[PDB]
Amino acid sequence: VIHVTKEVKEVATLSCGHNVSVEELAQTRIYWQKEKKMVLTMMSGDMNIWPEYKNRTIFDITNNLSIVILALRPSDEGTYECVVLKYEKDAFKREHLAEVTLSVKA
Amino acid sequence: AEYKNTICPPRQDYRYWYFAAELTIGVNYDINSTIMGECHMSESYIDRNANIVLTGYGLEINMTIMDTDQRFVAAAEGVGKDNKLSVLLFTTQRLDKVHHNISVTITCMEMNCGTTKYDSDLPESIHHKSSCDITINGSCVTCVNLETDPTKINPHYLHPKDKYLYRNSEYGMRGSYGVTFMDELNQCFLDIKEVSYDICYRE
Amino acid sequence: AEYKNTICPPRQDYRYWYFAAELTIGVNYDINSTIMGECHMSESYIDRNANIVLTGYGLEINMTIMDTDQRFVAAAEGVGKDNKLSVLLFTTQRLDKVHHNISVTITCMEMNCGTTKYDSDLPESIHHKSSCDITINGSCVTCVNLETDPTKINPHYLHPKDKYLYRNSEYGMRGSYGVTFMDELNQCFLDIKEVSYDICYRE
Repeated sequence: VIHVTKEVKEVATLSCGHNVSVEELAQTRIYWQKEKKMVLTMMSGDMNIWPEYKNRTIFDITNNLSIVILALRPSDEGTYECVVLKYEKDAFKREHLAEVTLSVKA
Repeated sequence: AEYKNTICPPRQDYRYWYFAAELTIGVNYDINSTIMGECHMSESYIDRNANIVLTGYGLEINMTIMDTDQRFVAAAEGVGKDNKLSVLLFTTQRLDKVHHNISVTITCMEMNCGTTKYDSDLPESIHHKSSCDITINGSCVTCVNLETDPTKINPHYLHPKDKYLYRNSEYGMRGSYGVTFMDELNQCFLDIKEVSYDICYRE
Repeated sequence: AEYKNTICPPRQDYRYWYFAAELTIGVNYDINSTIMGECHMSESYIDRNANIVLTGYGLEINMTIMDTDQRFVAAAEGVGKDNKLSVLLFTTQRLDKVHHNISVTITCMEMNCGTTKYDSDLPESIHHKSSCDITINGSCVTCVNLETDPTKINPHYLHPKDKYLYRNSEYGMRGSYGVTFMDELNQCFLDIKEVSYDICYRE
């Protein structure tokens, strides 16, 4: 679902669209970003959420590496991209890229 | 006697360009700014294979598209911050809507020269319907990013005066390949509007 | 198929210079000041040996680095006080952190010519991990001092406009060889910021 539209204050769900077994998360880095403003990082099990989204961000690995933002705000409208990288021998290889756009009606 | 589209004949000056792909290479030696006349390019459409070789800024880039009706017509190079090199590639029009396998070979010629440091296959991230055979000869590259059929990128910058320029607008034709050799994130992105580009010289 | 660094391919005009060494030679005949076009240089990377021959100011200097992955790319000469001649040598980048044996032959061409006045092996003073085979044909040299991988010396002086210049910052790679033929102290030092250097012409 490239385009998702939710009303203000509702629950926003964005699916990275890729399923990764819990076994390989150590050899995987997952980045959710929004127009080159980092949102969430899962570097080899070490997580990190930026201040703009630390309070209202839930990351679900099982559900297609999806994220949930509660209490949608008018300034959160934009395009979000999910990138998954696998640690191959002496390199980090991008194994999936997904782009999703969220619009807020007010 | 059934109709089928075919590639346009060769010429000397192609006035119709298509934004085929965008390549950003990050290097661990110093490149300062764009230099006029630095880049030199050669091209060949043999069989249904298209091949471009570019020399400049201490790198040789050999890019091939496999089983294609396109032909390479132009390339431009530019340099941005943090030793980033951007290569814009322009082919003839795209006839069929099918992803093609790519082969990229990057060789270092001025700094950190060596033998084959990397050789692998990169899946197409968005659709997983193609692949890029990446080969790197040297210890000079830190990241490679390949965008086939760019959409967001605006190739009009210094739009050449006498030519026509076309760009993809569908999200289903996008393709994104990439590898990063550094512990940090890929960070192989760079803004197009902050790069000063120069057309490569055919020879 | 194990990766190993290799020397960069030859070119016509190099742009990435490395401050290989500094050589100071004091003479007992008169030299006034620098002359634009006095020095002429020749270079050869044969086997793993690098060789440079410089002709100017009444001297011929034949310097050789043995079993190295470097190549000589440039040299500059300048005339200081009390008939002191300074030679700045620039090679390609350094790959391994190993001290290389050096050979230096100084021949007089205009004053105090002769046969082989000196032939000896100077130890590396700081670390004693290399040696310099010094040969002197003539009676014109009072002192000689070779500084390999200088740190304190600043090679930026008239930094060439279109090049890049690198230098060693580690004390562990410094090397200092020297011989004085006069009853006084070596006194072969000369300040860099008081010598009007000029680039030797390749031929």
